[PDB]
Amino acid sequence: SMTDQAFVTLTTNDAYAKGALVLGSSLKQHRTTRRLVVLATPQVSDSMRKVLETVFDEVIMVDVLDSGDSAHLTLMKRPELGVTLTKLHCWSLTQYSKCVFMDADTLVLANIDDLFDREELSAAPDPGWPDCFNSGVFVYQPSVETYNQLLHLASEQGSFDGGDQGILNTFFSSWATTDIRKHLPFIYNLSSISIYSYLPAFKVFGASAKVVHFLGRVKPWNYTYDPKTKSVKSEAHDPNMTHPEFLILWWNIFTTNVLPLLQ
Amino acid sequence: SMTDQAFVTLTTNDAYAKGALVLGSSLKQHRTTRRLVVLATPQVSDSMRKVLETVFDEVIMVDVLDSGDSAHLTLMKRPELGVTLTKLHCWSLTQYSKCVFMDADTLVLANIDDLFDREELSAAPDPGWPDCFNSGVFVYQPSVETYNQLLHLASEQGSFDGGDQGILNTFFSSWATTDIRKHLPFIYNLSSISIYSYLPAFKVFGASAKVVHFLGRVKPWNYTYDPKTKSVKSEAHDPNMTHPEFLILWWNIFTTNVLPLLQ
Ligand SMILES: *[C@H]1O[C@H](CO)[C@@H](O[C@H]2O[C@H](CO)[C@@H](O[C@H]3O[C@H](CO)[C@@H](O[C@H]4O[C@H](CO)[C@@H](O)[C@H](O)[C@H]4O)[C@H](O)[C@H]3O)[C@H](O)[C@H]2O)[C@H](O)[C@H]1O
Ligand SMILES: *[C@H]1O[C@H](CO)[C@@H](O[C@H]2O[C@H](CO)[C@@H](O[C@H]3O[C@H](CO)[C@@H](O[C@H]4O[C@H](CO)[C@@H](O)[C@H](O)[C@H]4O)[C@H](O)[C@H]3O)[C@H](O)[C@H]2O)[C@H](O)[C@H]1O
Ligand SMILES: O=c1ccn([C@@H]2O[C@H](COP(=O)(O)OP(=O)(O)O)[C@@H](O)[C@H]2O)c(=O)[nH]1
Ligand SMILES: O=c1ccn([C@@H]2O[C@H](COP(=O)(O)OP(=O)(O)O)[C@@H](O)[C@H]2O)c(=O)[nH]1
Ligand SMILES: [Mn+2]
Ligand SMILES: [Mn+2]
Repeated sequence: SMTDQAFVTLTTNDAYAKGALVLGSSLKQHRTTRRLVVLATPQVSDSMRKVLETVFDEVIMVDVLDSGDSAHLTLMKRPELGVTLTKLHCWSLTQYSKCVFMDADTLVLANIDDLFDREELSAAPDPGWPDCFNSGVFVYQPSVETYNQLLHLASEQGSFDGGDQGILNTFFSSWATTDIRKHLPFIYNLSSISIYSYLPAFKVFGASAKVVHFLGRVKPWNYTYDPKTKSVKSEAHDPNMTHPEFLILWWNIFTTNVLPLLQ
Repeated sequence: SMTDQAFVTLTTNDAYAKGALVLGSSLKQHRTTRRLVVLATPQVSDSMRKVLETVFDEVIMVDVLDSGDSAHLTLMKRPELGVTLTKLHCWSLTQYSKCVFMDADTLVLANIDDLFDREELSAAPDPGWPDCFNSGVFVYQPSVETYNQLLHLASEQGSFDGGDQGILNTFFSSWATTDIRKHLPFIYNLSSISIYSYLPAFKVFGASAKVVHFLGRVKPWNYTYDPKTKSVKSEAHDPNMTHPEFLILWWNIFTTNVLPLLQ
């Protein structure tokens, strides 16, 4: 139990808000004892903000922070991710002593309140460059000092990837080489890249997954789902469908717990 | 150092021998002070063994160890990797107190003799599942005990991937959670996936690469190289041509340093 600790997510629009709602629903499903917070920006509709208030204990309105870094963003073919600097506001939440930030395209599969035993900055490795942590799940300590240091670093130097992950890795640069306890097990941030790349590892380690991360351009809410049979249509060359269990769980939670609040 | 430590590689045939020759040449180029050893099996031709003897300090003939694990191997679409259990013979080399095993599809870009400061088992994370180490570059201590333990585990339980990496990760299972000094920086084993997946990270960290690993089915020696222009032909869908400088370096060393030894 912890009144002064929270899970925190971010949505800048109504599309990612569907993700945030499924994430928050999943944290409730697995009996979290912590608070649930969502950072939301003005593009989130008034009606959607009210729906977010049913799942989250706090809906906190913040300003969009945008890197404007088209060079690095287009490099990744993710031109829309400049607005992920808005994550930095999570450090302003000094009403909490410790928080876990989770991307709105994540989904909880088991209680993960034991993340609160960790200290800032604890994160899992990124499969794309595993000496960087993935910033979709991380344990941090709100601080007006750290907040301002990060804003300043972002303003002066920007981010090596145009989003929050580059700047967070640069700021928390000791991660790869210092304090193995700050390496969250990969099962706390299992990104589908690893769901499909080294299938033997998934086969032996994947059932222990605590959090799945639907990293990449096509998000769960972009699929066509049939609730009668519980199937999605898959583009003839779609990776996420290696182990579609996770996407179907996303859609079952959305269909049962969230969609009826929206339409 | 001089006499009692070694880099060790493996080739079961004359194709991967071209890899071992380029690797060994690269280790000499960057002025290693350690011994160079290659494990070779009977499929390696007599003429190729003689060429290997011009680059390596010793060619050690060993028996092929084959998992026969079609199920796990076909699952990775690498049905030929059952013979990678032959790597386990590296622990039999008790003429050395400490060694670095390197896959025959690796290439050294800088002196990496400081690896001998590390202790068994030190290895870099695997991008496919980064709580596993990649077994293409690892620091180990030869031991008749460890050798026999590994052979026995392979005989009785096999490997989760049908190759050496699964069994090595299973045996050395503390790697992800214990002793951060046994995490080699990813620059000591910079593999394919990561050269093309998270391009911004390569752009800021890739210049520091010490070892490139041509992981995957298409090996450098399977490309068609034109020495006049210094280009390769690529199949229109080849991700590893995003940053082709490593492949061309491989071919430059092959063409300039290895080819004269094959006369
Ligand atoms: C298999 O599927 C995937 C998705 O189509 C493909 O993977 C490629 O595309 C991903 C980008 O969509 C790459 O992931 C890298 O880049 C991401 C950002 O674009 C990283 O995401 C992280 O960083 C952002 C921005 O700073 C943060 O806001 C996020 O919270 C955080 O997750 C990701 O870590 C990084 O690895 C991937 O490398 C590409 O390979 C692949 O092509 C398909 O075959
Ligand atoms: C981009 O190209 C890459 C090629 O690198 C594609 O990657 C896929 O295919 C790889 C295998 O060819 C996958 O790598 C995984 O499996 C390898 C074995 O097949 C692993 O290699 C390691 O294990 C072997 C066997 O035990 C050892 O002998 C080796 O020394 C060791 O390197 C590798 O670690 C593991 O990640 C990759 O994950 C696949 O995604 C990719 O599809 C293209 O898009
Ligand atoms: O237009 C956007 C893009 C991103 N996000 C937030 O930023 C996070 C990181 O982006 P995303 O998960 O798309 O990046 P990926 O993990 O695919 O690299 C999302 O999960 C959301 O919380 C957002 O609110 N609006
Ligand atoms: O037919 C083979 C296949 C593999 N190897 C050896 O085993 C290593 C691992 O195989 P590979 O590098 O092809 O696996 P990858 O790194 O691509 O997954 C090689 O580098 C070689 O040293 C070999 O000698 N003969
Ligand atoms: Mn994400
Ligand atoms: Mn290899």
